[PDB]
Amino acid sequence: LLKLFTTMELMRWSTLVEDYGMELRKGSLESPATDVFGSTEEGEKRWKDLKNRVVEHNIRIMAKYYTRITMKRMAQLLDLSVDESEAFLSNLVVNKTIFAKVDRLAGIINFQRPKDPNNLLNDWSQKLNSLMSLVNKTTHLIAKEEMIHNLQ
Amino acid sequence: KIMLNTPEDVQALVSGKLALRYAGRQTEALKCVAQASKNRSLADFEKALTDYRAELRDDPIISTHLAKLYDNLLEQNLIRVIEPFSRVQIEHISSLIKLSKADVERKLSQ
Amino acid sequence: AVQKVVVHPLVLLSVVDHFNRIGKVGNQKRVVGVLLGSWQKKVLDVSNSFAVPFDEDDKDDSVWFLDHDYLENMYGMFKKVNARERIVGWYHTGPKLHKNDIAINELMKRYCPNSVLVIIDVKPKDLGLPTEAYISVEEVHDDGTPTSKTFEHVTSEIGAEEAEEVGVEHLLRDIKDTTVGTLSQRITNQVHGLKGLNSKLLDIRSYLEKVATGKLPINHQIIYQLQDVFNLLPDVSLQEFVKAFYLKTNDQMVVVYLASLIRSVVALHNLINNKIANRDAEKKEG
Amino acid sequence: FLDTVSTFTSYELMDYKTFVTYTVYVSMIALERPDLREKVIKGAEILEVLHSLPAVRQYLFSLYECRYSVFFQSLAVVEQEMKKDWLFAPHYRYYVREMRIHAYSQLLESYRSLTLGYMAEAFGVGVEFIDQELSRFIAAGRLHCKIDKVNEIVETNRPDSKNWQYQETIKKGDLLLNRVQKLSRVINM
Repeated sequence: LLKLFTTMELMRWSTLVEDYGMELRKGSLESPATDVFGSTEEGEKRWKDLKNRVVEHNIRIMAKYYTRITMKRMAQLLDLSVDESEAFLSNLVVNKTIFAKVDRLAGIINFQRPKDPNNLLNDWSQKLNSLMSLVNKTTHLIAKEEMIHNLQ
Repeated sequence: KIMLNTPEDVQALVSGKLALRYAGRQTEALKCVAQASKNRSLADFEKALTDYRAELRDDPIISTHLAKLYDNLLEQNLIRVIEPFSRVQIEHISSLIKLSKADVERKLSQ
Repeated sequence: AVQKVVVHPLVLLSVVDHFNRIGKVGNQKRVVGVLLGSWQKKVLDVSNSFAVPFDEDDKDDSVWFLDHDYLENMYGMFKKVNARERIVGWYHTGPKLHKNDIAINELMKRYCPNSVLVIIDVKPKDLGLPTEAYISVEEVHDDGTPTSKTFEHVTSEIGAEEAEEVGVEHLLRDIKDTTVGTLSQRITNQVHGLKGLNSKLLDIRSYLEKVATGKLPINHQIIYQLQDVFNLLPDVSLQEFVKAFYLKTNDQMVVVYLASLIRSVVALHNLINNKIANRDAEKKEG
Repeated sequence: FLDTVSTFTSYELMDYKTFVTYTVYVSMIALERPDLREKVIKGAEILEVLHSLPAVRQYLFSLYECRYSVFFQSLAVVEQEMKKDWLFAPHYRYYVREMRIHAYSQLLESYRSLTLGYMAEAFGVGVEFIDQELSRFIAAGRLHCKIDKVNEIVETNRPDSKNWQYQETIKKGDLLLNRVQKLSRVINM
């Protein structure tokens, strides 16, 4: 639950394979795991759509960061084929991936670098940066100027 | 009624015993059109325009409307797969529809 | 708790009265006045105030003289004539924050609610805003120092509601209103560099002095955020902002076309009347 | 010619079929695709009078369909019919060039880069002729930006929107500058 809470670090599910296996083996708690796998197809849909759900959720988490994870290398670190990653993109087109940038020559994707209208985006960033430097520069300047008065 | 994109009532009209006695080779092509509409397929609609063109050859002027439905589903597919792809291969995106780039390029550029 | 305060110029002109009723005695110390306001709403609004005889000692700083009967009588009569305003805090005219201000403010912390502190200058030579709202709240320090009274700067604005604007505007007859256009803009664009130059230049000298010649911890922790924010603009290469200069310069071109075209429209009546009036007045003069 | 609904066979000046045959040139050439789709394609008049001659339907659906392989094979009838007319002959040079540059701007509008294979197969003509065609239409035609042949591929940029959309007024700024110099010439005399 803590790994699924937030800031999901890219980890291998093989460590979770034995966790789920012993989750089916031990009967002290969470016993009805065989009842979760009761149906021949329902448990398979919950498992495939479960690993799919976390392999999409971690993409939704790393999509906030603009670090350019270079999903071409990520497909190599995840040890999976690029075809089911294109199917994952087929899940992203319904997952509202409209804010993205792809490349015809290479395979690197970009979740940022829009047309960047200078009257809205650079306007906003320059407003928060310049104004934040102005008022933040204003607070501790005279605040420290009042802190040095106690030395007399 | 198929121009307004409702194949369920088409199934309701071909499942009733009243209009079932007047069925024939004419309504089969309409069942393939409604099947391609509920399946959201394009090459299957071209198969309906290929095998049944010998009852689609005597089709009335509404053939232009049927071509408007074909080009409408084509427009939905184009705004479906191209919209998330800023820059992508023409064969990587045309391989899904397994159609040539001639008609697709002409309709797009048009 | 409180984000901003509103201080009317009536209390500062009452400090002008503090400097008027001295009587030429030779003391001119930090006369403490009882600040009044409206603590009901989240924003603080000072309407008026009064004073109390306050005298300190020459050598010992811990000497402070206040009065409870005068405060309850002036506040009682003032509440009898106007019950919409109550006690909030106090203020001193001294430019330096002395150590005894924790004991002076502590009395109005016990008897009165949380009092705000305002430091002003005895001589109106400071170009900056004379009013600084300092809230009297205790804050936890990360270094482990014991909890003590801390004066955090609260932003302040000098505004008048209905009448003081009219009275000030009539008594001055020299100040100008907003008057958007050439003069009110270009004056700010000329003297603004001195408005920041006297502040920064006046601050970083004693700052750099207290860097090497400083002890008695001055909260060096905030200096890391100081130089951090100062290093948050590491001389951008302006590469991405070129198109923004094309946008602002394109708006400049729009102002060029508006000025040239509109002034060219204004030249009509002048460059027509100059001829039709002169030649007709000349041909009809005699 | 928008009032063609009320027009009728006028044996005095020109027959109705001759009026349509004469307005199909100014309408077919002097109008773009939105103008045709709004005026004539939406109107039922050309839908009524297209059944008289099957050629006009070919010159309208082939031009609107951007099929040059049949439009150039059938364009000889427009060339021969364009001349040998009372009032329509001396202008035969303008309709040809204007229609060719209009079609080249039509195809070149939605196309940024163009290889010589798809172009030669689309137009059905040798590359040696389109070479001097576009070579003469860069300076003479003045339709788009400079063309390059470093890869033997028609590749244009057309930065005519962002900066040139604002630069469309600099001509009136310079002519207006000389006109206010004339305004300075009116001074004192």
